[PDB]
Amino acid sequence: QKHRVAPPPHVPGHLIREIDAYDLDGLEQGFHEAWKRVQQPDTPPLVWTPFTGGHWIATRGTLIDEIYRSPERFSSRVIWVPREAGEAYDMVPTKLDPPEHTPYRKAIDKGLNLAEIRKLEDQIRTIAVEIIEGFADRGHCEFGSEFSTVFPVRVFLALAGLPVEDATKLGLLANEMTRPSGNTPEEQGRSLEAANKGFFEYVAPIIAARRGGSGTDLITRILNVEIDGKPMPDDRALGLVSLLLLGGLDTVVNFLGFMMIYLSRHPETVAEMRREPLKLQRGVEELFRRFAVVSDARYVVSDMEFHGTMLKEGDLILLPTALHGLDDRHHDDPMTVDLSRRDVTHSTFAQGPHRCAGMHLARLEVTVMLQEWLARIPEFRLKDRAVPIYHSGIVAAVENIPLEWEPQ
Ligand code: HEM
Repeated sequence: QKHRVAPPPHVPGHLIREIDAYDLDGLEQGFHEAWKRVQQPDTPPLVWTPFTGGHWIATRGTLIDEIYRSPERFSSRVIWVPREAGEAYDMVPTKLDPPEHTPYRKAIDKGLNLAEIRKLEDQIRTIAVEIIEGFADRGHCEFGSEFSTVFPVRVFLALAGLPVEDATKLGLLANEMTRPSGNTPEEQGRSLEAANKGFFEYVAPIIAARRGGSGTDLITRILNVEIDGKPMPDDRALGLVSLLLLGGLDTVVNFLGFMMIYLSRHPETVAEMRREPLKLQRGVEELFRRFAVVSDARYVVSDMEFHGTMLKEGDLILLPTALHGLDDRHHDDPMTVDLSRRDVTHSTFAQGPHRCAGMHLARLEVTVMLQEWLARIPEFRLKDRAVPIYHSGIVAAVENIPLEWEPQ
């Protein structure tokens, strides 16, 4: 049964659209496909849904890009739907606007900048090879269980200096953060609250132990960057370390599944990447355009008109990131991966001051992944009549990806 909220007075009937971000109409065909159904040729730039507590949805890439780049009009005070979850959310620096955001982002950047992450290339590659060699000769694997959920998790826990055995409990907290359980705004609010507290509990002893440590992992590197000449307060550290873990695990895992489902159904494009290693390297950004995973929000700072639409202070606008990279007004044949596409403009990493601080790590993990996969498993397909299973929310997920090949 579907929970509806009545539209506020300022939302006119003709902008109402019944869209459930947590269970999209047509989701069984795919996350990307289901979002694309929302973006019809004449659909308004901003539509309002009575589901998930009532919120706007931006339906075109340029509104998405514009909103992300404008913190003074669209604040990060709430970035989750429903509002209750968004209000419970406590991660740093995603909850913050400039200028409070900016020293925390600087601290993160000491650990995650491109020069730093380039150093991690070989560790990443060793992890990739080891996993892949575990099944390359077998001629089949379940990609999700045996690769996508393993690789990025192992990479990050190693980088963060954390025991691999923590993967499960962290994954479950991640799921309740990004796809909270509940069929009502309040239930979802409560699921998020609980997962968030879970992350704070996990993270406090590491913070306590690693302050002034030690200690060369990602966590101690970032934690020990000063904020206005003194140590990071506890409240901020908990949100910051939790966000590192949340971004480090869930996103890449799921990106990988979407990407690999497409590749297994497109041998010609796999073969291009094989024949031309530079097409692969340069084509990774095209994959990020094509397999966005985040759909998150902003808070309308003041009453305003925006793209011909009346907005009220406190309105939430969901930004389905897939609707930028896949916008047919931004890219011709947007559903096709074209490794040679010159314009790959997307918001898979968002825009503005919050543009993904992990983007260099994400790009490197995917490029190493493809290089070592293709080196050992040059050809592959999705099992005959297999049906991947799809989940939507703030971060998209997929499951059940049986690949098959002829061992080389
Ligand atoms: C598939 C890969 C990834 C995607 C699609 C992705 C997406 C995003 C998006 C859309 C944001 C902006 C959220 C907002 O402000 O509304 C973000 C922020 C962030 N991401 Fe990523 N992310 C990915 C991988 C990573 C990784 C591996 C890390 C490493 C820990 C990471 C760390 C962060 C952090 C710390 C922020 C906060 C940035 C800030 O507030 O200044 N992300 N990410």
